[PDB]
Order: sequence, then structure tokens, then C-alpha cells
Amino acid sequence: SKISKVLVANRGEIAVRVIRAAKDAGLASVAVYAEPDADAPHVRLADEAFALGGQTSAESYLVFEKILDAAEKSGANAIHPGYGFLSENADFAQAVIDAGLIWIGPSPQSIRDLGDKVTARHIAARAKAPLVPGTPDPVKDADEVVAFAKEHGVPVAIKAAFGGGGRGMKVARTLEEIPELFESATREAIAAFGRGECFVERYLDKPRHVEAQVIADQHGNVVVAGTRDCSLQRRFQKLVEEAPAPFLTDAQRKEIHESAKRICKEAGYYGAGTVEYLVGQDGLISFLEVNTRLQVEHPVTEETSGIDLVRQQFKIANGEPLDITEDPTPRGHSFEFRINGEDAGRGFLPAPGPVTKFVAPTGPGVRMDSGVETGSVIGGQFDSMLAKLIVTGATREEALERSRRALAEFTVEGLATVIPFHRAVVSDPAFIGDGEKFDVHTRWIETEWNNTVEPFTGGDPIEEEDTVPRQTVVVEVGGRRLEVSLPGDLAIGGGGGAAAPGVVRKKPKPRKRGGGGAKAASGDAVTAPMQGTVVKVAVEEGQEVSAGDLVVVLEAMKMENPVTAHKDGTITGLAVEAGAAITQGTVIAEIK
Amino acid sequence: SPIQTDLLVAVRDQGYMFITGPDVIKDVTGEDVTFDELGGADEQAKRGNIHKVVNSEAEAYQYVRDYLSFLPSNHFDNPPIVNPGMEPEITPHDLELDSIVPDADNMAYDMHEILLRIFDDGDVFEIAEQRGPAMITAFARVDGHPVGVIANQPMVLSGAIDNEASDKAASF
Amino acid sequence: DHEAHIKVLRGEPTPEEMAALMAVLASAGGGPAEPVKKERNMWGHPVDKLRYSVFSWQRVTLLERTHMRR
Ligand SMILES: Nc1ncnc2c1ncn2[C@@H]1O[C@H](COP(=O)(O)OP(=O)(O)OP(=O)(O)O)[C@@H](O)[C@H]1O
Ligand SMILES: *C(=O)CCCC[C@@H]1SC[C@@H]2NC(=O)N[C@@H]21
Ligand SMILES: [Mg+2]
Repeated sequence: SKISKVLVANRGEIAVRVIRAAKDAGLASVAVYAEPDADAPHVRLADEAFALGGQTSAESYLVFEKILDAAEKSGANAIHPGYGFLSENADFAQAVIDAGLIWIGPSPQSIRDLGDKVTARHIAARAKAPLVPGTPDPVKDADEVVAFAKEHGVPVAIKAAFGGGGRGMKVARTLEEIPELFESATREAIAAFGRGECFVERYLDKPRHVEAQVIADQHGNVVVAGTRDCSLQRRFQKLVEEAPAPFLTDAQRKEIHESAKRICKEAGYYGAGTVEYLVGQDGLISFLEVNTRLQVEHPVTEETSGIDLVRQQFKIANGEPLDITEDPTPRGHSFEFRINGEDAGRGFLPAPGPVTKFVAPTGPGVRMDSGVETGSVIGGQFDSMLAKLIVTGATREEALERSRRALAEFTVEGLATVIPFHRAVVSDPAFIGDGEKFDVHTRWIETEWNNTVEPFTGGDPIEEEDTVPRQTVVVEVGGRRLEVSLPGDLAIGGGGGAAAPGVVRKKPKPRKRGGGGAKAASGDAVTAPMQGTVVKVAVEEGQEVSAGDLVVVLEAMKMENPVTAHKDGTITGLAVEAGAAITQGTVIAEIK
Repeated sequence: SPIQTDLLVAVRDQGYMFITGPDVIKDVTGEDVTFDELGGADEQAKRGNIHKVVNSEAEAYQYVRDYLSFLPSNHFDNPPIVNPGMEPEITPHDLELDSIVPDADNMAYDMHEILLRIFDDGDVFEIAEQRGPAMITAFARVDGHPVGVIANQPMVLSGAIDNEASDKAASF
Repeated sequence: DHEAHIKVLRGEPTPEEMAALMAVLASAGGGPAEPVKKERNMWGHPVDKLRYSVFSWQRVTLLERTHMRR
């Protein structure tokens, strides 16, 4: 069968991307949106749209029945999962196939095999990919970890067999931390993924993250569209990415290409995917994992190789052989910057808010993939990304120059973003390099970057002078254009004035609690500090707790925030359960 | 004399108020009672005889200055106007209010999350916080002009109006 | 220093141009701009021309208050 109508089971910039690809290919597009996304750009861009209902992802986009019912009612015959959500759920892939639909992605068996990290390591070893030393099977007890660590010398890392998103890895510097770290990792894996299994391996001191884009075919063909460098990471999640991977010897580049092809063929992988490696300061390459979906970074490879990877996914799903027979030769250099709704001046903590203004750059070598526009609203439910800015040039230096220009032009108002960090990094010498190497690494941002970004405040008046009204006027002085901001109470030339009748000005007070030393201890109520979803309740009615004890965990922007008891006493009046949406100031319980 | 005044601010472990002392009470009726029970700062604040309890005399003075900054000198004169004309257009703080009330009816919430957004700034100056905790009486400013605010506090006793809440609202 | 100043948000004037601009603005200044010299004169005030019912609450809230505001 051939794709005729594609249902995009996702949201935001990726949904818009798949819709545009389907439009190019001539196919019909169905979008599925939750209530918070009732007017997102993809809903209006798609040929038709269906309302899943609900507010959280766990009840709108992560429901097989809702997505499949949308497919049935829209008449769609293919389903594209984008990335995230169900794009790597083998059970969902199998359900899609069983329903008689074309699942645009790898096979369920491939998804399971390459999601099980220990099984992935077995496949890589069988394919003879370069691997960092480590226990080939999950450990039994901290004694095994200590035996490995003593044999191989610290540093070391303990990783869950099914963890992901950067949460499933813990690090040990000294042998004393091995037992406690192992216990913590085991309990965290049990709680979060169900599979309480972990292994250990050597920890690279300052690795680079280099990955290879693979176009794989149902007929057995495999092509490597090109490499990428995503060393700039925040919390083991990428922020800035490059293509092709810079400053690699031909030996390294060839090894990455060949090992990627071998791994895909061993796994039986077909469809677009990526093989992620790590390059240590010593220069050695090590296989890290295989992403079985379209990766967020694909635009840089598209720009540098001229391949439309989403349309390649469509062709592979239709079952045709690849039209590409050899690895493309990269042309130029492309950078990609994620426009997250995160404040770099506040530890990159994401926060919702309105998009009161969104003016993307244009011009030479600039591409914008945005799921946001002026007047959009970012709620607390979904990931914090707003858009992706891709800047391409004839070489790395030209790409950096164009990136400086484009980031200077890019403007967003109403909420915080990481544009100030992008603007700083694209000129930081540690990222420019010396023509043969560069100093960044997977922990460079959080431990080496000089964070000079100020906290976001918007237009809120903070100082006494901020209260005075102002008017901006264009002036010309001998032709030169100027913009002058004039206060409403200005007095110059021995005259002028305003607000005569008993007006006083003082520092405005923040829209926060009164700042009493009790730190909310003046009351018994535990209040939700932000809008979010209760994902875990750590106490029970009548439970006695002490100050600092965990009460609940609230998920906002897909990030977890613990809410803890502020005073000793008995928990009472628990009004929340797992999965309940909660607003700021909502009473969770009372410590009476 | 103090009970006739409009505001009573007491230092916590230092200011007491009572008609009769515990010794005389013991002599006449035989009851045993301490000063804290018979007219400590917090006890009187909860009963409504004291509008504010502070920890120190400097805090008392600052409370008095803040309280007077919202009021005219007398019944006839105007009050001071403070920072008129801030933020004349909808702000993200205003837009946060569209989703502040819980979805479920039985859920309680902190009314300060609304009071800190519907006036000029976070300068909501509360009076008699302890008397009726289900009711909030405070001063605020709209466009620089002082206003009194009587609000329900769902976070406390479901926001029901009890005896102390009713009297606090009436007096205010 | 909490004074509200003049900001040149965009542009970079040379000292001569800044001098010219500031001179023009100071000349354009509003002069005395409602000085404090205002004196009270309640003679023939409109409130005193109104008919009030012998029991009108406006005798307190309009007439008395107008005569007493300072
Ligand atoms: N052995 C190691 N030594 C040093 N750093 C490591 C090691 N393993 C992982 N890391 C760092 O931790 C990050 C974890 O990435 P990993 O691909 O394992 O997880 P993930 O992105 O959450 O997984 P998934 O894509 O399967 O959901 C790596 O990108 C790298 O930054
Ligand atoms: C909801 O927003 C779905 C997840 C969107 C982000 C996904 S998660 C997995 C990929 N890795 C990453 O950094 N972003 C992608
Ligand atoms: Mg990964």
C-alpha cells in the first residue's frame, strides 16, 4: 500500500514540519491537537484537524485509542509520530500496524531491540562498533560495580538499561560512592521506567557528542546522510548542534560512517534514524545509542546534504528502495539553535507565558522551523521548545557570522528564552575554536561557560525610575536619526513638570508573597508553587512528616519539581491524586 | 483608650491586654490562667482586639508607617497618590489569572494569588490577618489610589463567613 | 540616583549633535508648568449656588466636604 493521507500524531514545530513535507509530497494531512493546542499553527496548517481532548499529554497525545480513533475518523492510512510521545513506543507501532495503517518509522522489533540499552550494546558488539569498556550485562550488586571500578580505575558511570532523557545516568568519582550511587540508580529506574536494571562503564572526562544520520531501507540498503556535533548540552539535552561534525580526522569520520551502517544492518533497522557516539579528548570513538525516530537535529543535515529526510521517511514507508546510492558530500556548514522557553539567567529553568511578539530573522542562509507565533500561549503542559533556527554558510566561519547576524535580529517577547545564551556562545572563543579544535564538551555550559545572562523580567517596573511613564520619539539632528525616550515628568531648562497634585513615587513591590521570615509557615497549607500536573504523591492522609519531607511532585514543561513539607506535623486534607492538574496556589494538603 | 483607636499593633511577647490580672482572677473565681492565655498578643489578635502582632518595636513602627501611607491625614483631606499609571496594557501577570482558579469545585486555593495580580503591585497591606482568617481585609492601590479590599480566603475553612470574619469586614 | 533620565535608545550622536538636541529640548521645555503659587478662593463656588433639601446628605458629602478640602 502507498501513503495517501498522513496523520501527524504530535504537536508544534515537528507537526508543522511533517505537514509541510506531506504538502510537498502531495499527500493529505490530518492534525491531532489537545485542548491547550486548540489554535496552534499546525492545527490551522493541516488539511484537517481533530481534537483529542484533555489537557495533559498523558491523556491527549499518549493515548493509543484517541490517536487511532482520529485516524479512523479522518480516513488517514498512515501515521507519523514525529519525535517524543509515542514515536519510540513499540507497542504503539504494533497497534498502528495491526490497525492496517502504515506506521512511518522502524519496525516494533527494531524499536524494542534498540531501546533495550543492554540489547543495543549486544547488537553493537556483534556489529563490531567501537564501544567503551563496560559490563556487557546488568550488574547484580554494588560489589560487581566496585570490582569493575577497581579493575578499570575511576571515573565510572552507572546507567539504567532503559533510561532516557538524560535522567538514567549517574556518575561515580570514588569507590566509596559506588554502593550508594548504585542503590539510588536502582530505585530511580524502578520508579521511573519499571525495569530496575543497570550496568556500569567508564566515564569520559570531557567527551564530544557526534552522531550519524542514517537513511535505512526495507530492501537492506543503508546510507549515511552525514555527521553532526551536538556537544553543547544543558542537562544531557542538546541546545546547539552542527553539521557536519567539525574537527574530526578522516579516520574518525570513516569509522563513524561504517560503524553506523554496520549497526543498522545488524539491527535490521529501516527508516530514518541516528547513531549517537561519544568522542573523548583522547580521540577514541565509542558507540552510545541508536535513536529510532526522526531526530530534532535533522534540519542541519538536510541543509548540508540536500536531502529531505521526512520525504525519505515517506518513501521508505511506501517501501521503495532508496534513490540515494552513496553517502552525500556535505556542502557548507549549518548550525541549529533551539529556541526554548527557558531563562538562561535562572539556571535554564523553563516557564510558560504569552508570546506577545515573535519576529524571526530572514535573509541569506536562514531557515526557521517554529511552532509558535505572535499571540501564541505556552502553557505548563508540554515541552518548552518554541522553534529552531538553522543558519547555513559556505564554511564554519561564514556560518558563525551569519548566526551572529540572525540571532541579533531574532526577537521574542512575553517570556524568557535562550537567545541571550545563543548570542553569547556564537561568539565565545571556546566555541569558535582555533581552526583545528574547540574547547566545548557535553558539560561545558554548566561548568565552564561564563554565564552573564541577566534574569528575565519583561516590562515589569522594578526600580523607582521604572514607574515614570515614557514616550519614544524619532528625532533627526543634522540628518542622523535618533530615538529618544522622554519621561512624563521631565524638568529641563529651568521649567517643566507634571503630576503636581500630591503624587509620590517609590519602588514598586514585587507581585510575590509578603516576604515574611516564616516562609509560608504562618499557615498550615501546602500550596502548589506553580501550575503543573501531580505525578506522584509521597504522603498519605494522617501521615506524620517533618520539614523538608517530600509531599508531591509536580511536572511542568515535562520537568519535575518536588514540593516538600514546610513544617513538622501530621498530613491532613490531601486533595490531590496522581495525574490531577493543579494550579498555582492550589492547596495540596495541610500540615496540622 | 486603646480599644477606641482604629489600629492596635502589639509586640509579641511584650505587649498584653486584659481588664483583670491572673492573680485577681484566681482570688475571685479560682481559675488558673497565664498571661498568654489571658491576653497575649496572639490571643488578642485571634479574638480581634489586636490588629497586628509584630516581633519588635521597629517592626511596629514600620507597620505604622505603611498603614499611614494609605490614608489621608483626616476625614476631609485626600490620601497620597503613589506610582499612578503603571502598566496600562494587559501583561503576562494579568494573563496568568485566566487559569488561576482550580478546575474542580472542591479545591481550595490561596486568594493572594489573585490579590497580588488585580492591583497596582504586590503592595497588598493586610490588617487583622489573624482575627478572621477566612476573610482578608487589606489596603491596596488602583492606579495609585488607595482602596480597601475585602476578600474571601478559600484556603481557610472553605472561605465561609464566620463571626470574626463578619465583624472584621464590618469594622473595616 | 533614581531620577528618570532621557535615553537615546537608538543612534549615536556626536557631542555637537547632542548639544544641539539638548538645547532644542530645553528651549521646548514647558516653562513654569503649573507652579505651586495656586491660592484658595472659594468665593462664589458652584456648590454654594445649589438648592439643598433641609435634610440632604449632600450637605455633608458635597457642600461641607468641598468647603473643607485642603
Ligand atoms: N559513558 C559516558 N561517559 C560520559 N558521558 C556519558 C556517557 N554516557 C552518556 N554520557 C552523557 O550522557 C548523555 C546521555 O545520553 P543517552 O543517549 O545515553 O541518553 P538519552 O538521550 O536520554 O537517551 P534516548 O535517546 O535513548 O532516550 C550522553 O549524551 C552524554 O552526554
Ligand atoms: C513533548 O514535547 C514531546 C517531547 C519533545 C522533545 C523530544 S524528547 C525526545 C527528543 N530529544 C530532545 O531533546 N527533544 C525531543
Ligand atoms: Mg540520546
